[PDB]
Amino acid sequence: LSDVASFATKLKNTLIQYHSIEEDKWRVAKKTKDVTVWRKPSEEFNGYLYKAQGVIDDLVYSIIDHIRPGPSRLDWDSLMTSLDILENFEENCCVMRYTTAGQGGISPREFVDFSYTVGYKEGLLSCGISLDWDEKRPEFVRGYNHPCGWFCVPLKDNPNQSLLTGYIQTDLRGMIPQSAVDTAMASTLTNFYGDLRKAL
Repeated sequence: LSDVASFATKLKNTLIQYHSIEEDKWRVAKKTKDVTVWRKPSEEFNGYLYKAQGVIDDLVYSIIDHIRPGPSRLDWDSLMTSLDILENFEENCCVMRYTTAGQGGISPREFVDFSYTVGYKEGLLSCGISLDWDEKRPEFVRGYNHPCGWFCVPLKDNPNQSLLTGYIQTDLRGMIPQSAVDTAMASTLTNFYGDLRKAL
C-alpha cells in the first residue's frame, strides 16, 4: 500500500454503501431461527456478495473486540486455524493473514487482508479486503476477500443486545460448484454467529 488512509477511507465507504443496499436487491440464501443470510451478485468478481444478520447478547465494544484481528478471534472462531499479523499501521489498522479449515471438500484457504476498525453511528464497523502479498505457502490456497466486514450496533428495540450485520464477498478460487460455495458461505456465516454467542 502506498496510501493507507485513502485505502481505508475507500474501504469504509464501500461497506457503508453495502449497508445501504435496499432489500429488493437481496435474495434469501439461508434462514435459521436467529440468523438470516442473503445473497446478491457481486460487482467485484464473477460470484456473490453475502449479507448475514443476527442478534448477539452483548454490547458493541466487546463484540467487536472479539471479531477484530487478535487472540480472541482465533480462539472462538472454530473455522479459523491460524491468525497472523503481517504489518501494523495504526491501533485500528493492519494487514493480517488467517487460514480456514477445509469444508465441503474445499481445501484450506489463506487470506491476506487489510483490516480497519472504525466508529459507525452508535456502534462500530470492522472491515477488510485482500491485498497482494509475496509469501506464497503451498500448504494453503490463497483465496481473495473482496470488500467485507462486520457492522455492530445496539439493537434498535433493545440496546442491551446488539445487531450484528456481516458482509462477505470471498473468491475461493479453483473449480468449485457454486452450490458448494453457497453452502460453505452460508454455513460459515451461521457458525460464526453460533461460535461468537458461545464465546460470550
